[PDB]
Amino acid sequence: PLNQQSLGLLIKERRKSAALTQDVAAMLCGVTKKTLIRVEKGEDVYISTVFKILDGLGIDIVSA
Amino acid sequence: LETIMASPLNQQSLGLLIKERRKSAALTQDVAAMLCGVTKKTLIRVEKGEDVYISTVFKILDGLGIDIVSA
Repeated sequence: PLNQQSLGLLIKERRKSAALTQDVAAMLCGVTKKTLIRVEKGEDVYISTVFKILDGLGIDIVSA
Repeated sequence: LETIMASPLNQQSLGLLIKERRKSAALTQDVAAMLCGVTKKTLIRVEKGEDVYISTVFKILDGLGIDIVSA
């Protein structure tokens, strides 16, 4: 089960697996690089931002 | 709810998931909010799919025993 930190790590791993820099990923997800960095580090942001990033990187989350 | 869980979550269906889980546990919004350590207003916002900080959502998911995972 995900928490705020492991969600960030998931996003980071998915981004790296897709061979995307933070700049390109940020551009693709429609957020600033700073914001993506915040999210990957597990720092607090609005849920909408997280969904923008999950959507942009093609990461699906579901109920266990 | 069986449609929600059968798909990847978005901001709205997450709220609906929370709502249905709360209802299945026979909890009012007041009691659930108390259990999750948030105000009723905040829980209502989350159930309606309105924007809040992710930490709040995790507080609510934890309090209601809802686990989310990567698909």
